[PDB]
Amino acid sequence: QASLREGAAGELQLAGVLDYSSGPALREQGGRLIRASQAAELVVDCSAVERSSSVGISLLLAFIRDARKAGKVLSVRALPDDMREIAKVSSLLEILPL
Amino acid sequence: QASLREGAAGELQLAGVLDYSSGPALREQGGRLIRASQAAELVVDCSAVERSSSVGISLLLAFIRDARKAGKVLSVRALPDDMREIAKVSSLLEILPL
Amino acid sequence: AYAVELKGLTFKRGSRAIFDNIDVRIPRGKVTGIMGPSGCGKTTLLRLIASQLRPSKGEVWVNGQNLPQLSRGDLFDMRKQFGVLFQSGALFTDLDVFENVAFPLRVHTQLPEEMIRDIVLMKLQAVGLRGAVELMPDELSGGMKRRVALARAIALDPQILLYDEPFVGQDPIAMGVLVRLIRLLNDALGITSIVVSHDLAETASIADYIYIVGDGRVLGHGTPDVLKETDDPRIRQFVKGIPDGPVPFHYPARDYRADLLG
Amino acid sequence: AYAVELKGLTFKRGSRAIFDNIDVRIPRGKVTGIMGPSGCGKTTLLRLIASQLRPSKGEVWVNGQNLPQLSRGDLFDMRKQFGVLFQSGALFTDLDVFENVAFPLRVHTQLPEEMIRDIVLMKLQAVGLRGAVELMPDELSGGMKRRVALARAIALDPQILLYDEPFVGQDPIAMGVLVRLIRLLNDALGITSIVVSHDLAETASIADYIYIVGDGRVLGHGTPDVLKETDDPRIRQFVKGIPDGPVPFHYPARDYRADLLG
Amino acid sequence: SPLERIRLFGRAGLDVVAALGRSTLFLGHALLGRRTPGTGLHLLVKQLYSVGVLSLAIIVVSGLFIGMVLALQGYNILISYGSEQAVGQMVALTLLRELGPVVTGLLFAGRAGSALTAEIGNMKATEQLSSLEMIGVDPLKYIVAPRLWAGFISMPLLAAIFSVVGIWGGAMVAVDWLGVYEGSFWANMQNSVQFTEDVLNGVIKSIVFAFVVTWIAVYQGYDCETSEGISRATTRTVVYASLAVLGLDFILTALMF
Amino acid sequence: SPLERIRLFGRAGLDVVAALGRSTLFLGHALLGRRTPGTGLHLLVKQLYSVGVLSLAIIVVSGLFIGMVLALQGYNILISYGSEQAVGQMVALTLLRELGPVVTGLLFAGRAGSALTAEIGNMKATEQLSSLEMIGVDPLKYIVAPRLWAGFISMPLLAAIFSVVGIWGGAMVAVDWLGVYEGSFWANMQNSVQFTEDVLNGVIKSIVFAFVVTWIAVYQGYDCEPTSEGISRATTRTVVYASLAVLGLDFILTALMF
Ligand SMILES: CCCCCCCCCCCCCCCC(=O)OC[C@H](COP(=O)(O)O)OC(=O)CCCCCCCCCCCCCCC
Ligand SMILES: CCCCCCCCCCCCCCCC(=O)OC[C@H](COP(=O)(O)O)OC(=O)CCCCCCCCCCCCCCC
Repeated sequence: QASLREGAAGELQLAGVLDYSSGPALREQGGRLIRASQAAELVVDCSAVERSSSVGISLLLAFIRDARKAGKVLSVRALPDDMREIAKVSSLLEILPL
Repeated sequence: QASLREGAAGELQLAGVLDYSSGPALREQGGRLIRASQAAELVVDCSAVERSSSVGISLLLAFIRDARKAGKVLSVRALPDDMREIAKVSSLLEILPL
Repeated sequence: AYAVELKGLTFKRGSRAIFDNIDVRIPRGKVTGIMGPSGCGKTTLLRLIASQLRPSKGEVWVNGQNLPQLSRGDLFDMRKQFGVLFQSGALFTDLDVFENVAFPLRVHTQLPEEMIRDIVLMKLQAVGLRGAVELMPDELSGGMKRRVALARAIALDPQILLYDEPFVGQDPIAMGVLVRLIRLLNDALGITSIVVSHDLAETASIADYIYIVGDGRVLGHGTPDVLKETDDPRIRQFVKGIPDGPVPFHYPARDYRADLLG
Repeated sequence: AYAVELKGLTFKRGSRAIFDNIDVRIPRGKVTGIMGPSGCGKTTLLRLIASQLRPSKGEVWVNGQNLPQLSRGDLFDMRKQFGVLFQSGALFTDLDVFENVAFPLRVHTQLPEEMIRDIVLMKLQAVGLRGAVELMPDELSGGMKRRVALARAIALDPQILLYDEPFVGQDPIAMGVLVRLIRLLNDALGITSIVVSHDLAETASIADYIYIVGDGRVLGHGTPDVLKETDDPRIRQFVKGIPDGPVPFHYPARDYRADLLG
Repeated sequence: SPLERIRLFGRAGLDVVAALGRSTLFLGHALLGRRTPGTGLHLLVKQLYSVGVLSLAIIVVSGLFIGMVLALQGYNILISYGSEQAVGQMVALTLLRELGPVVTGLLFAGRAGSALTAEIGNMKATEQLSSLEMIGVDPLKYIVAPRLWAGFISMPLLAAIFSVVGIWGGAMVAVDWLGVYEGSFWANMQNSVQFTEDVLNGVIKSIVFAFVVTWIAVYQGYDCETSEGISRATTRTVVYASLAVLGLDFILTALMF
Repeated sequence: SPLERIRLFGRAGLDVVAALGRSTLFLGHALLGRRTPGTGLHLLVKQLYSVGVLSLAIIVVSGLFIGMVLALQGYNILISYGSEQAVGQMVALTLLRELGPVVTGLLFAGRAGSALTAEIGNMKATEQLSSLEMIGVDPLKYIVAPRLWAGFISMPLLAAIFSVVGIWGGAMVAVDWLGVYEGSFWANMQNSVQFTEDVLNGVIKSIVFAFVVTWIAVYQGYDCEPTSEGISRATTRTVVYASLAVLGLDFILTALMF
């Protein structure tokens, strides 16, 4: 359903539906195959994200737990308001930086 | 403790505190002894009742079950306040002839 | 002048300090209440003033002579003064409803088995359950299984009576009759009542001198409306919803960043 | 449209007629609440919309298509749409808290074990009970043994989630935190919530379109205010105390004068 | 952690040796404390109906089945010894000397060693017992003392009925389908049974783990916590009572072969 | 009413066969229905620990006790005849073909015949067994199927362990407490048991109960009415019915092979 492109050299973009099915596949194809480049300060722009849920939050959340491992830093920009709600529900407000 | 007298002419008196102690004593001493010697209209008067519990009402309700066996009609006069309340809770106000 | 006076009671169960130096006075004729958070020992403070449990130190003063300083043959006579209505009924599954309600009478009193029927009935027509005088507590519905227990309690015509969690977990059409009965018994008969339940709204609606118990000590006491604006942090957290306050809403986790990122 | 619709539904247990031609229409996004007297089987209406019990006849439009007319290959996928919350938690005693909240993830979804950890933690966080991610359900007090079950429910982000008498039998604190949690859930996530609890005094606050269920049929429906003045005898007897009414207060005794004398 | 596991094992070892103490004090308070105001013989009769008369349909059929098993087996192991007539002196020895009295323990402690602890634990959980002290009646001598007296005087009768039905079943199957001469069967049986060393021995052997089965069936229910507490206490009493049937069987038969 | 008394008796009698049919339907749906998502072998392992390994102490102490009882009893009975040197044949014959599986039935149906019923009963009555249907995991193939498969393959092993410990603890009293020739004990033992006629016979007799004890110990727990008393009554119905089934099916399975 969703895809991960434009990475390994800068801004890494997201696709629309981050459901439970597209969870592990997107994670794997983004977890290392994109992050391991060590190119610059990665920006993950979730612009064209139509629908998502907590699986998407953990996806964005697993996205950083390896940057913390790989030394580089990344932050999310244009976080969609639905995932904004899913995060605001839990005490997670600034644990995910933006 | 208790007492019971004034038979064969109505005006069936009753003494003070009627508890579990004075229950069966008065119950028997009025059940058959007094009841036999009686004539019609059987006025029972619990005037000098210092205090009484529901055993007192049961006793006053033991005078009705045998008056129906004895045939003599009966009614209760000078009913106290405590017995009044113990009756009002069980709503057997009409059950006791006044 | 008060019905139940607790002079410096203290209770511990295996060095637990379930109650430390508590001193509560219950006013005669007034339907008081006691309550508190989950597990503050209200149930124990009940069995304590009823001499089902022995106070480690202190004394429960009831209607004059204090209970735990008497002979068995005397405390047994004092048992005529108070009954107890436990939630979930506490009905004797062996005996039918009639013998069930007559049980406290067949113990303290040797009365004619024809006179006991009158007391049972008049004490069951009051609580309403004069019909199923022959059913078994196994068959009584979960609702009326408690009103017959109340009938058993008000047998012997006690002077005080205790209520363990009466209006908790029942439809309002049954909690309605139960609270009406708890207020009627106090008003009509003029007998003390000690409601022990954490149904805040209802207890505050019925109780006269409500006390609150928390984690081993008396958390103040007074009339209901007074405790609604006492501003005691724990008490104002209790008597309102206000999920967070002195009692922590969160569990002692390690760190929201650590447990998630490491 | 609507979340749950039961057009012309009924159900019986060995010719007992638990529900006869009943009908309920649940609005998506709002916290509807059904309730009724002791023994109307509200919980039985709960499990119907959850496809735990098969309806005798009717159809249950849950989030669109009806449930009892689906293959298991699609009903099992529709199970992802809704959770539940039974009182006393209904926690798996075999699994500690972490697996207890990860269980719905370890069934419908095949996610990397580390993603399950992040999801469960961010879920146990919202429900507060995050610290005891390694405790066992027997170690958890009855107050927090329910919030962890709620966390299990809200896993997978269900679009609707039922509640089986959540706030019944707990202090005003552990009930306040739970009602705050269901409020935060429905309001923020924008997910339906069907509070099936006979305790009206508390539900009337958190009810948007509260229903009533009794004697096996839909006993009116509306917002809490319009049911406080419903003018329906049985329903006005329910929504307030008023012990005696269409539901009796006494038992069908033969006669008081009969039993007392003869 | 090893040290904490050893601490917990020592704690359990102190508990079990303290539980026996608490159980003995409870039995003492139950059997000869005082005369409670509400007691009588009607309680003993009622609990004798729940303990014994309801446990008749289990041990009678058990006696029948184990009797035909004992006969149909010994005859097979004796068909090669030539003494197929000693079957009588077997189904009246094994089913009397050891297996008949023991199986009545393993079974009475399953029907009335478990139902007893459930009925006397659910009482503690539904507040029944705690609501008995407020009425003034001693719960031990009203609720548990009739259980003890209905277990003491109904397990020996159960064992006697079990042995009688087992002997008769072994007869019925030894004569009908096995064709053994009924005359020689009953003859050898009546001859080599030695009342004073087998019948009374089985009876005292049954009284021992009657006193010890009803004791730990009643106590384990007077000392349980909740439905999960009772659902575990009934398993605990079934296990402890089967263990105290077999162990007391060994200890007693060692004192009198 | 006497006529209504007979009505109630016939009602209970028909209820028994109705429940038996419901139980075999439940067993069918449990053993071979379908592979549910939550199912796995770890379930079987956990239950094998909850059913068998916890039931090892009871069955082993029982084996030792019942073995020394069997020996110390037969030695007395054989003393009068003079063939005491064959006591080893006796215990290995009774405690291996009749008293072994029967007592381990009466005992495995006591601990794991009541623990199982009370456990899955308390499951049913705390909605833990119903809340599994909402998640989609069929409870049969998750809650009871590992119980059934941990009763089928843990009662025969329990019976083998029980018979082994009973034989050894019979030797331990015939030899080092009553003084017979240990070599004679073991030798006369292994000449008159005929494995294919007694050992495998006892193993089959134990398997048949293993199937019929863990089936009426998990059904009676999946069928108890959901309360704190229905469960305390089911954990007695299951002990009664399982002891009765052990005894009856052992009678059958020994009349089928003497
Ligand atoms: C002719 C002589 C008369 C016979 C006299 C009868 C003796 C009575 C003794 C019975 C002891 C039981 C006390 C009550 C137990 C209780 O309720 O106490 C119950 C507690 C339970 O505590 P928990 O709460 O921790 O589970 O402990 C037990 O479970 C005890 C287990 C009972 C086992 C008894 C077996 C005794 C024989 C052992 C064999 C010895 C081995 C040697 C072999 C080489
Ligand atoms: C001389 C004639 C006398 C002989 C009589 C013969 C008796 C035969 C034995 C009886 C059986 C006892 C069972 C008691 C259970 C009960 O009553 O049943 C009672 C319960 C219902 O009772 P409730 O009312 O509590 O629901 O039913 C069940 O639990 C259902 C399961 C019972 C299983 C029956 C045994 C099945 C046999 C399978 C053998 C094949 C195995 C091979 C597989 C490899």
